[PDB]
Amino acid sequence: SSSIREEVHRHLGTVALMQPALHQQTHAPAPTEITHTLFRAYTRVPHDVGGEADVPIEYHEKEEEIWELNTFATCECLAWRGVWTAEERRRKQNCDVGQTVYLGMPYYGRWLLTAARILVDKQFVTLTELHNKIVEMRERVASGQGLGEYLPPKAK
Amino acid sequence: SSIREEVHRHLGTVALMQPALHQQTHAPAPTEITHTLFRAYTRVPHDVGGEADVPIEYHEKEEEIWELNTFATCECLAWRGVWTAEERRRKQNCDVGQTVYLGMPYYGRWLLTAARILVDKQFVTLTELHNKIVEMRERVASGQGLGEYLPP
Amino acid sequence: SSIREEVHRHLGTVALMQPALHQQTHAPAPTEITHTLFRAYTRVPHDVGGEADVPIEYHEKEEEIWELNTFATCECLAWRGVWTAEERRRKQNCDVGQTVYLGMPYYGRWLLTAARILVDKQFVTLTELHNKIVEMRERVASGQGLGEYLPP
Amino acid sequence: SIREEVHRHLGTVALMQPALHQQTHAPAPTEITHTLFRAYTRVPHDVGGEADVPIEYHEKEEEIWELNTFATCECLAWRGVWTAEERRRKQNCDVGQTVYLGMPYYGRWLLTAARILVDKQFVTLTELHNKIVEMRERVASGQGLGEYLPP
Amino acid sequence: EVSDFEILEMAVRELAIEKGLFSAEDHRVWKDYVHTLGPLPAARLVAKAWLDPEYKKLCIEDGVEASKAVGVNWVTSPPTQFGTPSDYCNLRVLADSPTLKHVVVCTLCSCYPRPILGQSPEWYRSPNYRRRLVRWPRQVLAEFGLQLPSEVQIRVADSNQKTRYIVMPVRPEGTDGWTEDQLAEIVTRDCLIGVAVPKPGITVNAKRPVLKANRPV
Amino acid sequence: VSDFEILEMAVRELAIEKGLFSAEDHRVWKDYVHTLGPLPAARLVAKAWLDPEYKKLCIEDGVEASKAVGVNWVTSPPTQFGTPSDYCNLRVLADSPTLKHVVVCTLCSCYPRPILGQSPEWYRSPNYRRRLVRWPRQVLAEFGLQLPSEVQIRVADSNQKTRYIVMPVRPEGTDGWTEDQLAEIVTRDCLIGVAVPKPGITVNAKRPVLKANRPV
Amino acid sequence: EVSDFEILEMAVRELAIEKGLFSAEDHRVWKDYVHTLGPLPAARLVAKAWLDPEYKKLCIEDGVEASKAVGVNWVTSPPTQFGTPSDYCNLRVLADSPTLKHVVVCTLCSCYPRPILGQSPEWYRSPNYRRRLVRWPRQVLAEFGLQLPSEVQIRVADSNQKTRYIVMPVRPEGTDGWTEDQLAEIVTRDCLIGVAVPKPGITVNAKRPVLKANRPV
Amino acid sequence: VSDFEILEMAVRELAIEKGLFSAEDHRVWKDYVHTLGPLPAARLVAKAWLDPEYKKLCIEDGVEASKAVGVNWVTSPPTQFGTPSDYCNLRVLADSPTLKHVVVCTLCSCYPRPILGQSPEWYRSPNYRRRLVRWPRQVLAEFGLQLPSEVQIRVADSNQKTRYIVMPVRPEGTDGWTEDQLAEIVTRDCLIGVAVPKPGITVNAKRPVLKANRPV
Amino acid sequence: KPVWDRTHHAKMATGIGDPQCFKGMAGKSKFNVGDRVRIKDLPDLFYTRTMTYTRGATGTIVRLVYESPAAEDEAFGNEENVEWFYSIVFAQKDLWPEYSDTFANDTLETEIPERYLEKA
Amino acid sequence: KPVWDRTHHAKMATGIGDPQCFKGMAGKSKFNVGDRVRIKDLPDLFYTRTMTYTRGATGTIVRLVYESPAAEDEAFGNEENVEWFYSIVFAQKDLWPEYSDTFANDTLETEIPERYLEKA
Amino acid sequence: PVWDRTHHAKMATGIGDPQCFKGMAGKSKFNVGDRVRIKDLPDLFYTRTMTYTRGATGTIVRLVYESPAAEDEAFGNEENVEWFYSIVFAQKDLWPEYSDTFANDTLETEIPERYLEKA
Amino acid sequence: VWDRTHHAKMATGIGDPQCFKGMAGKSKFNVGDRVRIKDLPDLFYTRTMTYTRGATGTIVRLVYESPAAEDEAFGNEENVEWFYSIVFAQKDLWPEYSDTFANDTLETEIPERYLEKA
Ligand SMILES: [Co+3]
Ligand SMILES: [Co+3]
Ligand SMILES: [Co+3]
Ligand SMILES: [Co+3]
Repeated sequence: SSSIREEVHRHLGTVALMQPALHQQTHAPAPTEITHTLFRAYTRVPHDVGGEADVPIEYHEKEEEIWELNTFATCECLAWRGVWTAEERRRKQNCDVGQTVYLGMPYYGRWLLTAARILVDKQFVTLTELHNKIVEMRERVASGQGLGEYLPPKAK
Repeated sequence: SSIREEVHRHLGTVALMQPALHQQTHAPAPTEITHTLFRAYTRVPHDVGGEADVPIEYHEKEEEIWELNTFATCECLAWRGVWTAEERRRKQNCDVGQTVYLGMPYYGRWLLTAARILVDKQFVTLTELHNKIVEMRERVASGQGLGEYLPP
Repeated sequence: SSIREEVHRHLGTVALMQPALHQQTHAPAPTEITHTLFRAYTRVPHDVGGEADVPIEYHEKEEEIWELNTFATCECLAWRGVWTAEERRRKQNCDVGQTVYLGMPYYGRWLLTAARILVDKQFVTLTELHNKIVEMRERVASGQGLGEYLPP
Repeated sequence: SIREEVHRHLGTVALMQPALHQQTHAPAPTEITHTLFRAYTRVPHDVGGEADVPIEYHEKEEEIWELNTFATCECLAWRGVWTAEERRRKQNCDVGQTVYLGMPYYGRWLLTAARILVDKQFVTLTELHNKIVEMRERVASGQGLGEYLPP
Repeated sequence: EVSDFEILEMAVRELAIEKGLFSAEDHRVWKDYVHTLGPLPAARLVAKAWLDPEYKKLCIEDGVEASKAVGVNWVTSPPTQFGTPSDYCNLRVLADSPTLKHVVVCTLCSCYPRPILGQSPEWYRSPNYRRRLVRWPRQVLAEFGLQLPSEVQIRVADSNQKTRYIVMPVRPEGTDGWTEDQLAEIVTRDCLIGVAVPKPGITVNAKRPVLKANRPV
Repeated sequence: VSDFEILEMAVRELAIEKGLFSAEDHRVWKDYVHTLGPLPAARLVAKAWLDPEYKKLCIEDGVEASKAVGVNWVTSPPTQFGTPSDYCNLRVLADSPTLKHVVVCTLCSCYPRPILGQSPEWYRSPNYRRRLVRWPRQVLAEFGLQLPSEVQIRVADSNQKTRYIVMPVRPEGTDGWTEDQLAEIVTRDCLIGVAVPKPGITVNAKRPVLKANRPV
Repeated sequence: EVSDFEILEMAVRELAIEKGLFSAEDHRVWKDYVHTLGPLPAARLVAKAWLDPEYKKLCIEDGVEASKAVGVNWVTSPPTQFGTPSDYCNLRVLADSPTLKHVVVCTLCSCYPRPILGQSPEWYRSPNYRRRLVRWPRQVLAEFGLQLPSEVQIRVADSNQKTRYIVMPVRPEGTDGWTEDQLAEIVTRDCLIGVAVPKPGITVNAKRPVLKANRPV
Repeated sequence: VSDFEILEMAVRELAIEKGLFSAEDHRVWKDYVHTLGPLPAARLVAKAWLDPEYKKLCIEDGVEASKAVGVNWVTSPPTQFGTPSDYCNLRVLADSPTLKHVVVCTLCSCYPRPILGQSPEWYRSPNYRRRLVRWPRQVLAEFGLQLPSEVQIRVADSNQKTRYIVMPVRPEGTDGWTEDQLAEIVTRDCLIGVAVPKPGITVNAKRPVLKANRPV
Repeated sequence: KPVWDRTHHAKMATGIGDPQCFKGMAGKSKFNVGDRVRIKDLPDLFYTRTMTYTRGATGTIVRLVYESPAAEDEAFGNEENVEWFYSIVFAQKDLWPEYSDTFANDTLETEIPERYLEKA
Repeated sequence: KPVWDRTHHAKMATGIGDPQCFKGMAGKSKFNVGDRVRIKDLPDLFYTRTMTYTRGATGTIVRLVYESPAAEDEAFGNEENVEWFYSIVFAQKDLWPEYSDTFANDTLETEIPERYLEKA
Repeated sequence: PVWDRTHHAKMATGIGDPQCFKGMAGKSKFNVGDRVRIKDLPDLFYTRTMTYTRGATGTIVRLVYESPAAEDEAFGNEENVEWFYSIVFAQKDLWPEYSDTFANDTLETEIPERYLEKA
Repeated sequence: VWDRTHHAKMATGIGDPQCFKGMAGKSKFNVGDRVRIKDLPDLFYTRTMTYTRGATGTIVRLVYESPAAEDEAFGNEENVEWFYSIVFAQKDLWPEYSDTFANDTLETEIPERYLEKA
């Protein structure tokens, strides 16, 4: 039944987690442990995935988050006003973030992280100002003052 | 050619670096086993139909002398009533467990299971099997040879 | 401290992200199995002494009613001659294979093995065990209760 | 040697340690909890307190290229291309989790030395790439490679 | 229920505005611009090409010039007056034929012809689509429900530089006498990407799972 | 010498020593295996194409039809009760303009050995066993085979005692061909279903061959 | 809701009883026996050994015979009358000294001297303890808060066959004139395993986290 | 040659070509590095043991005290403003019958190079950096060092601009020893804190040595 | 020690074949060609030859292939009970949620013993 | 102290567009439509937009798309050099060893700056 | 964009680092002996205040020197200078599992004034 | 098919391993003997830990007689052998063991079949 089929598909997905493997953790190995093959693999640009083997997945659409739309607009405006060109953004966003964050975090999460990154890297804001601004936003929410269009001020 | 070869090795190597949330399991308490996990762990290893997998360039493989001898041994044991093919499949494709099932080679499991049935049904003691392996190793190491595998 | 709690939760989560060269195994060919891998794959799962591991804050655990019942069942099966403790250990701590050995709970293996011996020595058919499992589920589903686990 | 095989075995079985391996392929924002958010945005060099196993600590001879990399990094700071703190941030954090633990200690120092030259525009990435190509051919042709390889 | 992303978004935006990098008005202007984007201009271009041989030739040879006919000037339509920073100004139209079928992807990221087509689909941005299409296009297209004769040349276009593409599918059977509006109607977003072909009666992308956002626009 | 070769010798010697089976039984079985191959299956398909009545028999009673090509599922094997692993219930799947069959054994590697020979290395792969039943069109395409979307592609999963061989539709360009000419284009791959017969092609498509350390 | 373990436990027990493998009475008899098990007998044995040199010699040479003095007969006390199936009948007592300190483990599983000590600690059964103790005893013991002079021989005993052990720690200072009961009182389960030493005033194992069971006994 | 040696050559040539630093600077720095080692630090400890007043100076002002052993943290390095990575704030941690220090840099490999030389390979290992601050008793035990449970073991994590050296307590059996004899038993490991000085032991405990592809 | 009957199978199947040697032992079939059936999700602990991907799905019986002990019993040496085996055809869309409508005629045929079948 | 020119791009591209604003700055093209070229395996350290899967492969130039600084330079704020960009068509069989002869006409088209090209 | 490569050398030559920042932080907010808690400030991109110290309370044992925070210096921002403090934590306050047997063990590390607040 | 009364009839009132006493005959080794552990195949089952293989130890006690676990675990109790308690110096087992703790040892039991004179 619908309930059985759901358990079946849940099962098929869960067993992938148990796929046996030879898991070799890397803990800053010596130079003599790095082959040319490994050197090229580590110094690759994360965004270059064309041709890599992957499985079939049922493609889905996704609603745009309000913060995603604002993040997109911020990135284009920063380029519009000369803080960077789209190519600078791509390099910082899709490559400089590194392998782990590149696939571990969400698409727009990287756009956002990189927009904050360019403000700091080109010294338009100090890292101190960014950190303080983060604390400010948190306090604004905890105090009940609301956070832009994401959360309205607390009522009665 | 050399460049293309390096390109394909690369495409294969970066797969090893695919990020993941890797949670090791060390005999967790019963309260950590959900029904979903219980069913996953108690699953029958050979039932893989429908699981997602990637495309691979399928290849043929030459048959090893020992693989042919193992096949004959397993069928002869069935021929002579030591077991039916179904008993073999259950022991060979399920009883071996998830790790050996996918970590070891196809005929490797056939051979191990052939040795297994001899012991489980007590036609030979594990001691006889262990001692036979030891004697085979010495035989080879002494330069005496090993059947059709190695001449003396 | 809610901060200290987040810190320790953090120290634990980053472990999931420890980088590694993750090589999945899909029934490799015999030529891909070295003697080192052969020994590692054919090992007895229960032999873990000397293996590197991290420090963990050791804890006690309350006994589950089903665990006490399982223990009593296994000892009673031995008492009445269905098996000896050594046959149990071999089936329970070794035959279950590497994945189940560390993925499932301690007593979960005791229980699975008790069910195993009943089938392996043909005291019950696998059919009877599967049907008994069904009967047990239906019993709970109809509010008929389940021993001292669930009152009707 | 049996003891040698024994220790090799103890190290090999670690590779087979069972686990629930969840590959991450650009999850949607709704899949990122605060805990994961903090874990992903952490600075890689902050490892104090993380659980690890005992290992037989060993010494390591210094490679000529490592000695040269160290001197290059200190000279760049000496001459104001960067301060040691800028190096650490770029070298021990900006490189990201994977490279941070997958590559060698001095490997990260060297990559970062090349990185500062490009980020501060003292050389174009093109100049860096071209220099590497010329170097590769230099060694390949038998011309030699500095003090590492004679002609 | 504010996430770390929304908190960081507010921080970045407020800091950028405070430092005079861009204004609050600029941000609203860009959002209003995005709201005007959609797949209609591109579908319209295909219908026009189907009805005008000379325009079709123009599309194939100079997509930028041809796009003007549907009201989308890649240089002046965007707020910047020099094209959007990320989509650039070099659209190319790929014309399918009885012996050629195109499908587009950006293996390096998500490069898409936003000005004339709108925002890219979630799956188009996926590492999965970006890894597979260039190597197993027939397999991926089949999963989308599209199959072409083995003799037909399937061409995968990987927009890795400044060029952006839209696919001009072959005009389907059963559209005799159809008007421009009727024709444009069956040229869906998916058709313009190449994972589907236009079919009379089908005026919407194939239904597929929709992942909900925490705080949708 | 590898660990597998040492263990194979240990198991065989122990089995013979304990009298489980004889050295003669082992040689006899290896000899039987050596006579197996795709030829009989190929000839069954050819005869079916050349005799509608035989084809009917192939579709309804694979076991009886197999005798016509010299393969008695019960008595050809040394056991006289069929091979232990292949059993005695061969079913022939007839392709048609609207139906195309492809075979697999998701649980293992079940193959019609008596009439077809030993299974391909890829057929036994976990990969082929996971994907075919779910993405048959994609897998077949990788093999270079594509069929009309309206055509029914049927995947046969031989999970019990039945074994299958595929009878492909006869290809155009074979008018007047004899039985030998037709049997010659029906390859092992055509009988599995990952390929269709074509005039001029008399061998499976070339694929990489993994060499054995000590080949038969 | 009941777990899959509880469902299966019921299935196995009912099937075993139905087939006459063991009776419902047998099952209750065993649970009752287990319920009576505890560390007191082992603690008493150590107290007796501290007070009687001859008995100590007996403990060191023949733990089985010595166990009888505290009412625990490894052969006849269990319901089987041939020793418990899993614990067997070969108890050995390890006597610490000023130059020797023992700690026990079963790297292969959880072998524990149940008849005289009771049920094994959850941590004693962990792969972690079983992996580390034999190789890094000083480190593991330090974690439990126990440290010994470097010159002292720390001996790890791995119960891998039929022998089971209990540790007889050295009598702590500050117990002059103490009665057998007073002495037995400071010999906790942990002292008998070897991860702790007895101390005047300490009559319970060190407090450590307690993982709760879904449906406890 | 390795990819590392190729890249090292590329970076250095580029830096010199762009005039970021001169070839002379590079040689000068390598020469400076070549003069570094644990001797000055060992001598500082010996002098402190033999002079209570100097010991007080060490404990209160490591930089000033360092000058007595020929190491001026500001002027000894070629920069004349201290090395860029080690800075100019050395602190000496004095052990006592109730206090024993052990040093680490959890964030990296921060080490008092000017007075102690280059850091050990294990000192920069993620493993040492992860474990020492949390399980010092265990890590030190692995090094063969054990202290009374009552003694305060203090781990110093050099995460900012301060660098530390450990001044261990003077061991028994050194009565009347000269400055040279005492300095001799104060090894690098002693100055880091993973070992304590012992009469007759003038070298770090032997441990495995991973060889370089192209050493020295 | 237990004595294993190593001649039973050969004495029962020689000159007859497997599963021909079980013919008639199942009695009357509970279902017939054409019947629509759903696959019961019976416990699969230790062993089963009825793939997880078929559980809860509905298909059509297209043939009664033969009689034989279920694999669940035969794999453990228990052959006293014999049942009917059925070849069942499933529509791919009913197995895989993502299957394309373009390939609406694709199917999958497999064999399942009577114990797993219930009228749909 | 560093000052970034935030008006340069706009002053240069407004009313013109990108890459139109670079027209003519590359000079004479080194290659032309129809030329067979092979993709050089230049170092990809830090950044590159020439996919690894194209390295060492041979394709045909089908169009000179525009002139522009290479992404390798633009991504780091270096726009002083401009070169020709080419649209290149590769036969799928030349990229993927496993590609089927059945689909022998399948191709892949992508753009690559002049620096990565050499005559086949 | 021009980078000033002589600033650091002109400032620290003959003086040293952090000695060259001496006096630039003004009056210290804390003093030796004060008990302080470590604030869990956002660590995005960079920080030299270990996660393991966050939210813990320790004792100031020395005002070591004045210098720009690493958070600023690591990005070329040296305009602001603050006091750095050497703080001692009881191991038991950091690690929950620490054994009472070693109740006197401590950990000493340096933290810039910005992360501190009166305990 | 399975004899479920044998074990009880054999050990009741005697105990295990007491019920096997005397069945091993003369011991091949004695207290004080230095023995090395054979690296016998451990396929399917073994209770002689891998960490002891190839190491040399000293026999300090003949603990009892019993069939090997390797046989017992498979229902084969026909053969009985001597079991020995062996002491190993920790440094002979773990290469990294510190010289500071040079007196530390490990004691475990091993059936005669795994022993050979060192
Ligand atoms: Co893109
Ligand atoms: Co099969
Ligand atoms: Co145990
Ligand atoms: Co450091």
